[PDB]
Amino acid sequence: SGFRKMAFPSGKVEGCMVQVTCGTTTLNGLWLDDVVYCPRHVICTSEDMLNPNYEDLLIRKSNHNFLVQAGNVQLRVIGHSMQNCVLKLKVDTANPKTPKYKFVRIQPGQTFSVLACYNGSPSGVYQCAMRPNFTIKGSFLNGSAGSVGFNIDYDCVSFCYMHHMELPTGVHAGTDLEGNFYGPFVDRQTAQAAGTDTTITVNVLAWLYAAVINGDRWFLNRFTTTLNDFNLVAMKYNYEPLTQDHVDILGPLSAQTGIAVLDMCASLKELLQNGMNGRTILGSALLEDEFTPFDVVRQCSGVTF
Amino acid sequence: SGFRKMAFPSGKVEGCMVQVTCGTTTLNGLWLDDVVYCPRHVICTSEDMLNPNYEDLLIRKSNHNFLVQAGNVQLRVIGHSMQNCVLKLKVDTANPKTPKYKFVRIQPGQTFSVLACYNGSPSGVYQCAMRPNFTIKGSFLNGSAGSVGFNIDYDCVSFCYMHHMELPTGVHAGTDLEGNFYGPFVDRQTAQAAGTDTTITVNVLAWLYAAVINGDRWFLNRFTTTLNDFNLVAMKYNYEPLTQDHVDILGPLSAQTGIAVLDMCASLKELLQNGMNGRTILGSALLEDEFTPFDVVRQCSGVTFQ
Amino acid sequence: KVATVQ
Repeated sequence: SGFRKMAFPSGKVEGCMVQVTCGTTTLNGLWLDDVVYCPRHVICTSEDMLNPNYEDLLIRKSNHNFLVQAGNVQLRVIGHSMQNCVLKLKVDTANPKTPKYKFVRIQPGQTFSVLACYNGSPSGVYQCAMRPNFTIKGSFLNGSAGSVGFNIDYDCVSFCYMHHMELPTGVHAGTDLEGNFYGPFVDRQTAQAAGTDTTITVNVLAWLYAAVINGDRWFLNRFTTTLNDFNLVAMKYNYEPLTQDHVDILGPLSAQTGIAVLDMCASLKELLQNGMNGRTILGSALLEDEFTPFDVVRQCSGVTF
Repeated sequence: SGFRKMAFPSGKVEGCMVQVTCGTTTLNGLWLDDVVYCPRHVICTSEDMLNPNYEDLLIRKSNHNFLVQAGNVQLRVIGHSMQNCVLKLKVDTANPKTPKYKFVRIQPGQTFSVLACYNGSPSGVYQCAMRPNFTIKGSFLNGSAGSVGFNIDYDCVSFCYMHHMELPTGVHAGTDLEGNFYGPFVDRQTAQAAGTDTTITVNVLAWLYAAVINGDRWFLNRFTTTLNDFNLVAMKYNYEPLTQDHVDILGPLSAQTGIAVLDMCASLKELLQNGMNGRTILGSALLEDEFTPFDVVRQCSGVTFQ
Repeated sequence: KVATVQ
């Protein structure tokens, strides 16, 4: 019993974290096989950030200008190219600790674990969610660029995020491992703004199922509802439109608990209107939405890696 | 910027997790050097748990009765013995992935990272605080016993908690790594229950400073108070009492923010007596109490002007 | 306020 914001075991990723230095600027890199992935603004300085011409700035760089340190062992850079907003440093040694790994681009609403690194040394791990506006409510200080986000399946690490920037509102923006930003942001120190952020409805529903699974049940009712009678209230409280796809993805949890999706939906409707009125759910007076349906099954069934 | 519950990277611990099976019971063990540590009730049957006599049950077991597995590779057990509620199984191989480590016994209010495991393989990692009633509000299922809690300072792991059992309210109990339980609990099937739980005052205060550093400052009032005064008030609200060591540990946050420890204590008063009025703090409608001051200082790196 | 590359 119990339900916590659980992050993936980070052991496989820690062995891939290296440091990447370029003049005065240090950040983090990801060492997989004989390539080190890192954000391209490592070639920038603290005065080349308003509107940096990355093409030109890279031209003036050679292999030797990239200091790549795995621990205190320097890695020889034998190549370098730029793919979107990320930099690929070809090194002469394949990482012995390379895990089984893929690159994926997640969708808004999906979650992943962030391994926050500084100077190439992992310092903390936490679970985050790709918010609908394509930002993340992370915890990042200067030097955290190159920190990666990831999921695990069996023994295959799926890297889905590399950290680049902090937006003016304190939220964070980054890329997939191909260098394509999530959302419309760019790696320049300009005034960019995140769109309006909704709540991830399908994730809150999964969270309630995890509540029921754990014995929190003051919120269930006998009333049920339709999908469209529900979305009318959803679109009223800045909630994502629930689709049949979402109802389907919640199938395995409805079956496990016995509560139909639409009944738990109605329970959410009154929680949205009347509220919690003092009582908590899984230790929270707010409706958590950073748990996917698979996030609940993994935690509640003890899936291991 | 941004503030998040953060666990320590679990890699150093993952390399120490193993699986220990005795008869029909399997749980997790910690493989340090040539010793595997695990909760002693692995040697118990369901019937034994009503009133277990661990000395007797252990003497009846041979080294061969303990199957210890690092993944699928079996570790030959060459000696076994008991230290309070923990079993120590000597094996023929030292763990090549043993990190620099220490066993520490932590105090209520202090936080640590739990690597929840099943069959010696990890499921996830999260951040916990020893509650004042000597329980933890974790996420544990059958087979999770033997999972450990830890902190990482430098490259040294400070093992503080090994998991044992779940109390009837859904909270969890366990021992330090020398086998001594946290709290009044024992590892037998008896009517056991955790005491009334108090709120970790020093952690809520650190959380309030954190809220200030991140922009959220509505709750800041223009009053101050004394320590003995605030303590009497926190007592009516089942808040822990604040010691002078607590005010010293909050010093760095006080100087960083310019807000005195006793001024925040007065803000905390207004919140306890009048509530939040539908207002959030760091995206929470409750006073979080599982962030230590040290946790805040690590995620908020502000300047102290002098 | 402007974005900060970290």
